[PDB]
Amino acid sequence: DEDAVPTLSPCRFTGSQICHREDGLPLAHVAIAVEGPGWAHPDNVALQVANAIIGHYDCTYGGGAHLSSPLASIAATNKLCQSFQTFNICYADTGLLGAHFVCDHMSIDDMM
Amino acid sequence: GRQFGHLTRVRHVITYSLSPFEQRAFPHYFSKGIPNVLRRTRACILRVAPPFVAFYLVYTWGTQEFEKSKRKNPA
Repeated sequence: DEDAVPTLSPCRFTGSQICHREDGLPLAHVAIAVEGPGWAHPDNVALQVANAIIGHYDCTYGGGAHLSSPLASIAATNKLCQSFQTFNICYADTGLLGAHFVCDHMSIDDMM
Repeated sequence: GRQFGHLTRVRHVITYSLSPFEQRAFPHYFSKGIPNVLRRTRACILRVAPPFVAFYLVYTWGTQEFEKSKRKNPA
């Protein structure tokens, strides 16, 4: 031990965008998230409850139109995506909270 | 017509952006700003300016001859 043992500095969340346009690939991937709180924070439970309500979808789930989650449901019926998933990633005192999805070039807007 | 997603084909071009609530709307405004307006003016004077002065001159000359003509000494 002794000297040479540093701690972890916080990491500023910025909130911006990076787009890697490539029309050669057949399906768009998008990942959007707000800054979440870190591991310690008690409010991760409520965030996960909220995320569970939105849930996840994929084009091989049985039950389409009848799924509880409105996003899931509207995604399956109007075929606005191939898959999507909400996430709540945690780090020391920060995190990425939001969702990720995959879809045809003409569905990125409706999906969002 | 035209839409978004049917415009054209683009490949391998990344675009970084930053949210408007995280940057200044007027960064080096006077600093970087003014030199730019001077540079734009330089680039364009020789094409904008001359035609106009040609009129500017035609205008003042045109008026002098007119005014000076409605006068006369002998005959």
